[PDB]
Formats: sequence, C-alpha cells, structure tokens
Amino acid sequence: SGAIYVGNYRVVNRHLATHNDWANLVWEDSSRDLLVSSTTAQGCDTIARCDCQTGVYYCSSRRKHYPVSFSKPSLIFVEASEYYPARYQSHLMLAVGHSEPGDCGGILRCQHGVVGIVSTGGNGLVGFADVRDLLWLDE
Ligand SMILES: CSc1nc2c(cc1NC(=O)N1CCC[C@H](C(N)=O)C1)CCCC2
Ligand SMILES: [Zn+2]
Repeated sequence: SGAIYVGNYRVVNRHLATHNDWANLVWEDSSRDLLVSSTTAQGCDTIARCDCQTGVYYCSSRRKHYPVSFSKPSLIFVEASEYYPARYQSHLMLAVGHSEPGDCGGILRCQHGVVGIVSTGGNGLVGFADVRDLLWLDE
C-alpha cells in the first residue's frame, strides 16, 4: 500500500484505489495502473522533473529502503492478475530488487523528488509506475 500526496491530489495504484478515491476522481489510466483523486488537505510530497535512472525505493515487505538502477519509462507486457487481464502497461520502469504482493504503492525517489510508485514485481525484479510526466500535479 502507499500514496503520493502533492498539492490537493492523492496519487495511488489504480488497482488499490478506495471507494473515496473513485468518488473524488481527477484522472485514471488502466494502462498505467494510476489513479489520482482530490484531497481537502495540502500534501507533503514534491515531484521530480528529471531523467534520473537511479534512486531509492521503500520496500514494505522488508521495512527498508533500497537503492536501484531503473529502466526508462516504457511499454512492458504484464501477465494477467486478479486485477487486470494480460496487457501492456505503459510508463513502467523495471529494476532489480525485492518486491512481493503488498509492496505496491512504495515510493521511488531521486535527489529531485518523487519519481513513481511500485506497481509490479517479478523474481528479483520490481516495477515502478512513472509520474514525472504528469506536470499538472504541480498546479
Ligand atoms: C510487487 S507486486 C508483485 N510482486 C510479485 C509477484 C506479483 C506481483 N503482482 C503484480 O505484479 N501485479 C498484481 C497487481 C497489479 C499489477 C499491475 N500493475 O498490473 C501486477 C509475483 C512473485 C514476485 C513478486
Ligand atoms: Zn531526478
């Protein structure tokens, strides 16, 4: 679990969005596994606007942060799950690192701010949904 709080927006994995997220919907994209909802309180986070390919992510299944080198945002095949049919997920970045079900929502950060959130996993792999192109989160 996990979310980004920036301005009057809350960014979460679309597959983990609550009834309240959907009732205050701003934007969602099933192909990116992202959903943004509106908040009444001002958030705590800054979004990175950069091309970093190294950073640190929080891994809830280890209660620890790990450094990673990650690929550029791209269209990657993701196998069927309880939440989605088999499909290509866009704006996804992969890295070698630990992840397991329960870890989605963990934040990936570089020196400039928040880069994205955990969205997929593999055997010794972790995938992150990029948010750096969503310039409207800043306004
Ligand atoms: C960290 S999540 C995770 N981790 C692992 C496995 C599986 C998962 N789960 C997923 O990848 N998804 C399920 C939820 C929707 C995700 C999506 N973006 O389409 C896909 C298997 C075994 C190794 C670890
Ligand atoms: Zn950066």
